[PDB]
Amino acid sequence: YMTNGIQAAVVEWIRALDLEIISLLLSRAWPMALLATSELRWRPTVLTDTDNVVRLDRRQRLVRWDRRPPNEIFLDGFVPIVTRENPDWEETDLYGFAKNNHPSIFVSTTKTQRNKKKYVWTPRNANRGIVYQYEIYAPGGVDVNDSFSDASPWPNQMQVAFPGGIQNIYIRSARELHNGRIQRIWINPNFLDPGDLEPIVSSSRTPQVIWRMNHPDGGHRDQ
Repeated sequence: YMTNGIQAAVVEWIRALDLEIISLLLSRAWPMALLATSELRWRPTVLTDTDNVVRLDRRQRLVRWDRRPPNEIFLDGFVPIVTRENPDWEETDLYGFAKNNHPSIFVSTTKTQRNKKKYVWTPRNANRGIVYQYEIYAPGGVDVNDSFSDASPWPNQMQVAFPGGIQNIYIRSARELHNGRIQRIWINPNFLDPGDLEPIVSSSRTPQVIWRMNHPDGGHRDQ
């Protein structure tokens, strides 16, 4: 089937390689028992979404929780922890990433659960300190649950992994939370709109702010 693969990547050496090579890096360390039952399932260009409706990959609403603020994220996109050109096998393994979440070439996102009124998997510390819920509409990436099926280590995470990261043009918005209380909804002016998306989730009380580089209110973070 057809996939946009690593189109969203920000790390240039990952963009440079053929998809077969990146596929090998993701699966080379899988044990034989896993290889027998699992396939590396890149999100297809046309996929089945969480409400069982068929949509383009770029219309599946993904979410990433991150403590880095808009002045970093809308500037750089999501850059993975490991960017170096010759990473260890532990840093490229999808199965170990899904299992352990150790430093890697991947940026994690979670699927909006449209069957449960747009619920998203939420990390336990999301209501502590300054946390951003970034909204993502990206091409490609790897579907973790589809790849591992019953062997998926934490299927509740509804995880889509992006080896080499996610470009800023695929991040639409961000909800800024201060100890779980929303402060601002950030709008990314450089978002490449695929069309037919639902409006950004909004209340009349919360201010919507269009981001710019070095926004005076756009660097709030933990320290």
